[PDB]
Amino acid sequence: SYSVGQVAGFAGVTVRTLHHYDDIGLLVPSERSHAGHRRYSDADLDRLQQILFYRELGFPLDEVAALLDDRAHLRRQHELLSARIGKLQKMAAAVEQAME
Amino acid sequence: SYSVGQVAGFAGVTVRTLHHYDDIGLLVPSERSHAGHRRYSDADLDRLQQILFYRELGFPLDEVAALLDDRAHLRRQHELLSARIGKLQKMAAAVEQAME
DNA sequence: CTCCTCACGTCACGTGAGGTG
DNA sequence: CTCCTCACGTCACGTGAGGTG
Repeated sequence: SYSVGQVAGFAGVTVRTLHHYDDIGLLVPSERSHAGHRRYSDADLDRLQQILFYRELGFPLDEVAALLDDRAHLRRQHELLSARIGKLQKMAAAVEQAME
Repeated sequence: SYSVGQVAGFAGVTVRTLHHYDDIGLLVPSERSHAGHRRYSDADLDRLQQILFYRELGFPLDEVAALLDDRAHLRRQHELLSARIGKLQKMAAAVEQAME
């Protein structure tokens, strides 16, 4: 089980992000301490990677919730990255013609 | 000279975006009609492409203003796209190992 | 030092509210 | 039908405000 600081450090997100996702009901710690400090599990870490993945490809957090709550995500994750790589490649292609 | 509708259609941005960038002082029409309707020039269209470019690579609009107001942007624009293509390629690489 | 909960601020707009030729 | 200016709403948080072991 991991603290907000730990997970902030592992995922590379601010603690506030980890509070927000909790308040939203997108990512909710398994339990909290006798004091009330959050405890994230490995399940929660796996989950956070997925969240952060879809986030980086611009999915709004309502949709990210939906996507994640409907086993081969990997298929669509590959397709999205390929779409996006190709898009930038076309942009970068446009840059190279400008440089000529 | 072009209306907000026209430019909205050319750039593929909402009219509200074109109002916001005006209010911010990021993109300000050359003049307005006897009625007060905005008039964007070709200079303004060129400019909007740059804005929208840096926007897509996640630059906040204050920084986008700064970048654009300091002739070979193309150098840095290529470097950014290459960084980003490589990043996704690494992500997509991680996907392919997951699929094994 | 990191943990907390309120709670108001922010950035990039969205979305009507009511009025113009 | 698109143009307008206020002006309040929104999403994804940021950033103190004051209190805990």
